[PDB]
Amino acid sequence: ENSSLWARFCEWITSTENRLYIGWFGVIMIPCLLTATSVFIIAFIAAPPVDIDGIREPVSGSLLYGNNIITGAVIPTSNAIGLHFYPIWEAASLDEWLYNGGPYQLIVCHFLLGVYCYMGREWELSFRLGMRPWIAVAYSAPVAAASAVFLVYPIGQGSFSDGMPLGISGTFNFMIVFQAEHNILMHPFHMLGVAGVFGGSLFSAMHGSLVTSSLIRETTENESANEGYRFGQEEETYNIVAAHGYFGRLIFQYASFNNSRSLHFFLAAWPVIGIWFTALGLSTMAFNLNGFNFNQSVVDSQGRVLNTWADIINRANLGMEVMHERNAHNFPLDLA
Amino acid sequence: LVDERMNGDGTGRPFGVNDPVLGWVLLGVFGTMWAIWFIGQKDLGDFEDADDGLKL
Amino acid sequence: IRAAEDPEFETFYTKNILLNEGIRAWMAAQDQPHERLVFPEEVLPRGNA
Amino acid sequence: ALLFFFGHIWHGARTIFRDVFAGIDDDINDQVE
Amino acid sequence: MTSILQVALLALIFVSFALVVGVPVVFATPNGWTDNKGAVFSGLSLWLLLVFVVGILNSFV
Amino acid sequence: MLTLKIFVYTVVTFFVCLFIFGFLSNDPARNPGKN
Amino acid sequence: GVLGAALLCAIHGATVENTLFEDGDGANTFRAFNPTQAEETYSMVTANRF
Amino acid sequence: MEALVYTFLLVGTLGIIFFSIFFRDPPRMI
Amino acid sequence: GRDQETTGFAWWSGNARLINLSGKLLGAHVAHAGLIVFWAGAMNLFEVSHFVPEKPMYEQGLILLPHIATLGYGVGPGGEIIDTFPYFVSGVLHLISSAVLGFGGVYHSLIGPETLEESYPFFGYVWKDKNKMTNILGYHLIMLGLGAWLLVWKAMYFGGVYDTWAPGGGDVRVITNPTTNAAVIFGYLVKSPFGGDGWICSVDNMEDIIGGHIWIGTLEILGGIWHIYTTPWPWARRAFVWSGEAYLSYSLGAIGVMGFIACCMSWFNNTAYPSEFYGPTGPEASQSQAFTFLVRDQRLGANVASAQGPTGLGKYLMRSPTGEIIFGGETMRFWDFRGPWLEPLRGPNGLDLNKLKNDIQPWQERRAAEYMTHAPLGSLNSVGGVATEINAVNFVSPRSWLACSHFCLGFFFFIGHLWHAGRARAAAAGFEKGIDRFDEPVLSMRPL
Amino acid sequence: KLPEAYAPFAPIVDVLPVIPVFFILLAFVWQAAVSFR
Amino acid sequence: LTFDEIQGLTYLQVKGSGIANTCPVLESGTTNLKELKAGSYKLENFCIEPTSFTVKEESQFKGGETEFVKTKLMTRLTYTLDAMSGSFKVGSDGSAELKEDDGIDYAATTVQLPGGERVAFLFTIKQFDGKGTLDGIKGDFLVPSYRGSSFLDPKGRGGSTGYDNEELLKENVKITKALKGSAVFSVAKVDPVTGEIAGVFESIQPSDTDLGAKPPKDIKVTGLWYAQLK
Amino acid sequence: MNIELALTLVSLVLVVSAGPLVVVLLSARGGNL
Ligand SMILES: CCCCCCCCCCCCCCCCCC(=O)OC[C@H](CO[C@@H]1O[C@H](CO[C@H]2O[C@H](CO)[C@H](O)[C@H](O)[C@H]2O)[C@H](O)[C@H](O)[C@H]1O)OC(=O)CCCCCCCCCCCCCCCCC
Ligand code: CLA
Ligand code: CLA
Ligand code: CLA
Ligand SMILES: CCCCCCCCCCCCCCCC(=O)OC[C@H](CO[C@@H]1O[C@H](CS(=O)(=O)O)[C@@H](O)[C@H](O)[C@H]1O)OC(=O)CCCCCCCCCCCCCCC
Ligand SMILES: CC1=C(/C=C/C(C)=C/C=C/C(C)=C/C=C/C=C(C)/C=C/C=C(C)/C=C/C2=C(C)CCCC2(C)C)C(C)(C)CCC1
Ligand SMILES: CC1=C(/C=C/C(C)=C/C=C/C(C)=C/C=C/C=C(C)/C=C/C=C(C)/C=C/C2=C(C)CCCC2(C)C)C(C)(C)CCC1
Ligand SMILES: CC1=C(/C=C/C(C)=C/C=C/C(C)=C/C=C/C=C(C)/C=C/C=C(C)/C=C/C2=C(C)CCCC2(C)C)C(C)(C)CCC1
Ligand code: OEX
Ligand SMILES: [Cl-]
Ligand SMILES: [Fe+2]
Repeated sequence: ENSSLWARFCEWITSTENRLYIGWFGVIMIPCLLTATSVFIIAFIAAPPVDIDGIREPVSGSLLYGNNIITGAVIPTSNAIGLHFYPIWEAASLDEWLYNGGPYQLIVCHFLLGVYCYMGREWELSFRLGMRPWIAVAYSAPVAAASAVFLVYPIGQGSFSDGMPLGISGTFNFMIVFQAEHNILMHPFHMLGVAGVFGGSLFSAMHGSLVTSSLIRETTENESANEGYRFGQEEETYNIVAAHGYFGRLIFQYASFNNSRSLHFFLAAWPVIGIWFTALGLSTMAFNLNGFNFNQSVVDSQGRVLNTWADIINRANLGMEVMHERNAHNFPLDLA
Repeated sequence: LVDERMNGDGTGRPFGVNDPVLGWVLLGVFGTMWAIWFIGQKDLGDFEDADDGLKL
Repeated sequence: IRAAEDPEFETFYTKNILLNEGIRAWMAAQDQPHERLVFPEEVLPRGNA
Repeated sequence: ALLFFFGHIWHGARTIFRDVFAGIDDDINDQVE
Repeated sequence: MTSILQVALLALIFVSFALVVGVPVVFATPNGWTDNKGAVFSGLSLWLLLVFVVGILNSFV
Repeated sequence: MLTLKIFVYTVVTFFVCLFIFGFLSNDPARNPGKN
Repeated sequence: GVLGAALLCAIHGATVENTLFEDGDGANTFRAFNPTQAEETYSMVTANRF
Repeated sequence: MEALVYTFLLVGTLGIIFFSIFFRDPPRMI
Repeated sequence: GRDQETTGFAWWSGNARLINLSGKLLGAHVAHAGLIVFWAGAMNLFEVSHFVPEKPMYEQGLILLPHIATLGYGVGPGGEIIDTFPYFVSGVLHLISSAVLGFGGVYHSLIGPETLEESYPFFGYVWKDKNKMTNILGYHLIMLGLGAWLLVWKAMYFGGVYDTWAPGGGDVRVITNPTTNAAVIFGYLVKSPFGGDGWICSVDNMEDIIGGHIWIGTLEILGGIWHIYTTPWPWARRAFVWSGEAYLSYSLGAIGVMGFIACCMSWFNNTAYPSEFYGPTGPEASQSQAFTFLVRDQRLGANVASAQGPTGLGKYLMRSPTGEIIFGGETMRFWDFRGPWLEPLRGPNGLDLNKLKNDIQPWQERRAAEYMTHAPLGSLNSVGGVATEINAVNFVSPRSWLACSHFCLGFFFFIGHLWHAGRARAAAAGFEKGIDRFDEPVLSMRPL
Repeated sequence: KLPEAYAPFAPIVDVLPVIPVFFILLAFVWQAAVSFR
Repeated sequence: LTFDEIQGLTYLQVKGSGIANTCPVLESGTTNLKELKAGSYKLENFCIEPTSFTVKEESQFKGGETEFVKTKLMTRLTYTLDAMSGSFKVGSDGSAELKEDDGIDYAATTVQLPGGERVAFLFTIKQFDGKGTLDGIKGDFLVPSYRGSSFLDPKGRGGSTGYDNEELLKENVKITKALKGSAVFSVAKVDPVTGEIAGVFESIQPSDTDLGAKPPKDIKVTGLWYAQLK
Repeated sequence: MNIELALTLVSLVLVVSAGPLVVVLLSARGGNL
């Protein structure tokens, strides 16, 4: 028509008729995730071993170097680099990039930029369909959690080596070293997040049971119960008064939601608020505000010290403090 | 001088540019995308008006 | 086996086996008091400083 | 054995609730207090 | 001039505790502002009186 | 490596400018709502 | 199982809450639910296409 | 040997994820 | 007050009832502006009341006094304290002045006119009136531009501020020559934020910190007049949403980013947050360890250059990946540090061997021995060691309270951004209440 | 510490920081007084 | 740069540029060895700077003719010795010697061969004393142990610290003895007035032994060097 | 038991009492809150 080249282009990005919606976050999400995906696969398979700690003992992380799926990892950037922006072109040779912890910092910068914008297009499509916009808020609870383990925690420590590796056994070392230095289990933000998922799983097992247990009889018994629902129907597929009536007898009548719109808000609000504190937990633990510490706290008269369980957890932490980075510490404090 | 490299990580050069071809790359790509947007502004509505936004 | 014969090879897995040794050889003095065991400060594994 | 504990529940719950296995009936709103 | 200041400053807290409590009661009563209009002006100005009075003799202490 | 650094700057500032000049192009009227 | 069920508690609680049907006129959208109503309260078609 | 057996099962899972998006059973209304 | 059945807003979303009520809303901000000043006065007098002026200021759990002390009130050379009467005045000044804001917050919220539109025409505003918003914007740019000049005038005429880079321990300095070069000032803004560059935390002298405020003082007065005499252009009409909640969420996007910067600046910058007052930084306390434990070999005489470590890297001094003489150990990650107790020990090639063995002042080790002990890593009940440290001392740095609080405060405002900027975009379009159930869009689209 | 003409008022000033927390608690008290209308 | 071209720079004007990894080059001086002054002169600021690391590799190919292969450096800029100092005695006919004792006389360096695999060493010329004419200062120096004695493996073994477990080669041999290398100098240009002389060197040393777990390798080093006299 | 710790807690009673006292005095007298 009389439309420009640009208007032809903007009526394609914001077109909802596409199989996967792009939108304007997706024009910079899609080339960042396909960057970060395609480099994650290669370094998980063919990365040469990385000096993680700067002491020139390279750690293996590739499947081609005698690892399996569980011990495979993408090894973090070396301790000598620290927080210096280390792209591919600052290295002289390409193998100097790989040995120093190259593809960790390439992935994380494209990953975190990708998931900030995957949250963006969850808003953007919801504006293109007339939906209410707050699904993008609920995706910020993992985005707050993933920003902390990759970016907010290496800032407070000063190096990308202390961030979390991209591996299954790589994660498990990061959980151990963290609690040895910061005692995460004795921090009320990790206590909220633990209740965020034990409550979150309970509120899914309980809600999903009662909707299944109040289904209306529409099929036979040889046919599955999922055939009673036909897609896009108007009438309700389960009795709601019967499930409040059941759950009202179960504990007491005031302990239930009869308003199903107030119910589904509670299912959204409980884990999302819970993950927000355990995302802010290690965000504050990144700036060295560890947790509780009740060592040598219960004492009697005559100046003696009684053990508690907190002194037992001390012995676990003290056994891991003196073992992580085994050839690094030249000095009797772990300030770094 | 075993190897030749950038030597440009701790320098604090603005926008990371050190060769002036990068400034023309930063600016010449910007002006071209602006030029296509400015031409195609004819289709995006003409809000030369007192108050014509997505108001409430 | 591969980490037994070569002091150059490691992973995070072999870094986790050392940390499990740090939990066992340290807290089990007080955790299992029925075992009546005591440790010299040289028999427990450490790094340095 | 600990898996067969789940089998005892499922077939135990199938015999007692046999009449409403295919989903509950239309009107069960008698139970409102 | 210490004890001159301390009696004046105990006097301030008694007036402020009146003005913290009574002044929202003056507003949120029906027609309470048209009635006690000059009444609050006495209590407000006496607050402004003492705060300079306490303020001036700090040079003398 | 300079040949690679001049290529990333062309790539990034292409997609960054599709972003900035994309939201300016009357995005708040690209909605299914009616008035 | 734990982290997967925590994710289904957060999506289904938010997909329902953002695909609701306009049935009241106050913006407090919890007021507009007679629990004995025959029709559903959100749009399963729209939530599918999102 | 197992380093190529692992990579078969990784890209095998990514195979289904391609087929589960674009060749899915299309949901039909009403 | 009001009710729910006339506005559709419950008791908990109740402050949203006074969107269209101009006058009540004015009392709502004034009353809240009282509480910020009231917290400023009360917490200042509280911290003066528990202040021992012989111990260091950062040891006693203090955050508002080093803000006043950075300006140079009652302080002398090396970070000492002369007199604590000016710290008493500002706590008194804010606390009395809060009651003046307190009375205006009570007044307009109760008795003053709830819509000041037709009675007071200069103050009345409709949220879609764009010229009126750019006025109310442009007035406050002056009030926030003039406030930038007060720091400039106090650093150039009224005694100056605490310049921690002065020779022989920092003290109060009148900055006579502010660096106002635009290439120097704007070099910080377009600098990368990564390590060694440090976007705006790396401003290292007092010559620039007040040098920059001459720009932002001038621009916010030049920009404030610009928005008074102009309306937004038609591309800005095609770009933004023009409601009441939309203006809020624009702000919440800004001060979410403000929190993350003050999160980082109080953790890294020992120039605007001097280490004598706020305590040492994390990078400063770690680099203080290897320096003080290099004095602990000079008393024994072993060669610090030839001290090879267990990995063959250098126990005390090693080489940077850009080739500079730095410290060693696990503190190699902090080699980007600069500090006034250590910068007189550096030459061209980093720190000099010949200078470190001979040219150590006695006060430099004395300061670098407090900074080994008072490292900022602590606990939550204020124990103050590593997590494997027993209940002995009672210390955790104000840098660790400011970086943790202003991260979380500056985080939820970004969640505050994504709430309101979605809602204001939805409610301007029409479908904030939900799907229509009669003419809805998804039933009018093609499949797949 | 406080000045010496002000030192008998140290017990009152140790309450003053907690006061703004009591304003958000007042707003729930007032909404219970109107019984959440 | 020269010496006072470097010395005019501040710390901010050099940080991150790699200028501090270099030794000062000299422009003013005598090219044909005029001076021949004798006696004692303080060998000061003796810093060297290498150019090319090539290793005597026992060849992949079966032919028994060894060679030296070009390498890719894996460490970034940690290879320059600096601030070594001592005395530079000079005679009359041309006999001279140098003895250094302090400063950064060792620097660790890993490097990579084609085929993928790697090889490390610490680049040192410590306690080196060569005599002779001003073209050959050929002599010998020691190479310390690469790792320390307290170095731990990934399995908690080592000589100074560590538990144990045919495999007695991997724990009972944790050596901390020092081998010996060979270093050749050459003086190229002499300044008579300011007291600063340059030159070309060539040094050779063993690589590393994994505390006695593989036979080591030997590495050729080229490059330039520098030395003041006052 | 100090005279300082006591008068501090006397000071806290008076302020906490002053909160609902504004609510009580308008719930009885005025009726406009
Ligand atoms: C080390 C250093 C590195 C440096 C890197 C460089 C970084 C640069 C950062 C710049 C960041 C700015 C980004 C925001 C720009 C916003 C532009 C805008 O909102 O723009 C909105 C306005 C809209 O303008 C209006 O557009 C209108 C369009 O009307 C048309 O459309 C109307 C309806 O749409 C009617 O139909 C009407 O009939 C029809 O004519 C009219 O033309 C008006 O007269 C006109 O005022 O545009 C304008 O004013 C734009 C005014 C400013 C333009 C700036 C251009 C700068 C170019 C620099 C040199 C580039 C060289 C390029 C070479 C290319 C080839 C190699
Ligand atoms: C600091 C926070 C703050 C502020 C300034 C306001 C302010 C306001 N709110 Mg909001 N509100 C808040 C928090 C806040 N609210 C919170 C946290 C909630 C959730 C519980 C609500 C829920 C809410 C609802 C549901 C409603 C309001 C309404 C109002 C307005 C009128 C209230 C009224 O009629 O007074 C009458 C109240 C009283 C007479 C009680 C006494 C109040 C006095 C002022 C306390 C005095 C404090 C202090 C001691 C005074 C010192 C003295 C001073 C002179 C020195 C007012 C502008 C109403 C509205 O929409 O207005 C149109 C309304 O319906 N608010
Ligand atoms: C500049 C700040 C600001 C301003 C002026 C507003 C203004 C408004 N918001 Mg928004 N909001 C903000 C920040 C802000 N918001 C932030 C940061 C968030 C993210 C948490 C939100 C999330 C939010 C939601 C989810 C909603 C609003 C709503 C509203 C409206 C009424 C608020 C009300 O009645 O609450 C009355 C106050 C209360 C009921 C008090 C409850 C708060 C509890 C006690 C939590 C506090 C715990 C503790 C103090 C936290 C300590 C800090 C710690 C984390 C470090 C009003 C337009 C409502 C609305 O209608 O939208 C238009 C609404 O539903 N806001
Ligand atoms: C915080 C205060 C504030 C606020 C809220 C606003 C808000 C607004 N301004 Mg105002 N303005 C302000 C301060 C403020 N301004 C000041 C201080 C100045 C003086 C410089 C101006 C000058 C100004 C002009 C001249 C105009 C506005 C306009 C606008 C409107 C649209 C802005 C826009 O599209 O941004 C979106 C942001 C962008 C499109 C990109 C901006 C990024 C800039 C260019 C920063 C890059 C600078 C960089 C660091 C320098 C590189 C140096 C290097 C070469 C070494 C909006 C209502 C416009 C308007 O509507 O007219 C009334 C308009 O024409 N403002
Ligand atoms: C990154 C990639 C890495 C490698 C990938 C390896 C993948 C391995 C796993 C493959 C999983 C296949 C599961 C079953 C798929 C299915 O049921 O599709 C059903 C669809 C139905 O589509 C139907 O097509 C119909 C049109 S028509 O009738 O077919 O013309 C249409 O009516 C209908 O709506 C539509 O649904 O069948 C097809 O149309 C395409 C044929 C699919 C069968 C071939 C799959 C196997 C070959 C894969 C490639 C080689 C791999 C080597 C090993 C086999
Ligand atoms: C609207 C409203 C609201 C709010 C309110 C407010 C917020 C208010 C505020 C108010 C304020 C904000 C007030 C303030 C006040 C203050 C004052 C009143 C002060 C006083 C002071 C004094 C008295 C001092 C004293 C002293 C001195 C002189 C010095 C030292 C010593 C002493 C301490 C003694 C609410 C929420 C409830 C809701 C409803 C309505
Ligand atoms: C004082 C100081 C200083 C200075 C400072 C300054 C000077 C600053 C400035 C600053 C500035 C000057 C800034 C700016 C910024 C900007 C921005 C931040 C922008 C933003 C943008 C936006 C937000 C946009 C958006 C959009 C898009 C994207 C598209 C469409 C839509 C819209 C439009 C919305 C210094 C450093 C020296 C020192 C320190 C202190
Ligand atoms: C400055 C000053 C002053 C003033 C002060 C003030 C201004 C105060 C205020 C105060 C206040 C204003 C307070 C308030 C209070 C309140 C409260 C403390 C409450 C509480 C409550 C509770 C805790 C409970 C709650 C609840 C309810 C009721 C319902 C819902 C649920 C619950 C249970 C949660 C004076 C004059 C004294 C003098 C001195 C200085
Ligand atoms: O990097 Mn991963 O973990 Ca933060 O502490 Mn020192 O450095 Mn290392 O050790 Mn402990
Ligand atoms: Cl260390
Ligand atoms: Fe549900």
